[PDB]
Amino acid sequence: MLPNQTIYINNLNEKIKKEELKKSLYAIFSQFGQILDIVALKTLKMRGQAFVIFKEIGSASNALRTMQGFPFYDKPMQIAYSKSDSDIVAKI
Repeated sequence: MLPNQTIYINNLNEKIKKEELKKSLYAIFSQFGQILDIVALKTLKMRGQAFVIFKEIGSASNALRTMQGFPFYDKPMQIAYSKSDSDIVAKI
């Protein structure tokens, strides 16, 4: 799976309000480089999931390799590169 600028995260703690979850994701991912956006909706389709869109592909790679399994709100994050441009959109 080729690297791309967006990482897809699941196994996120669903008890956390989305505004807070997004701020906390920025807190931990901003070290990897400039973040263009973080998406985490309170829809059934997006339960436990988020996308972090980095400016640079290399930042997404370093984020993925460093934070894989990191216990965030006491739950290990599962991180993958996004599979395609149509992916976020499908999740809305």
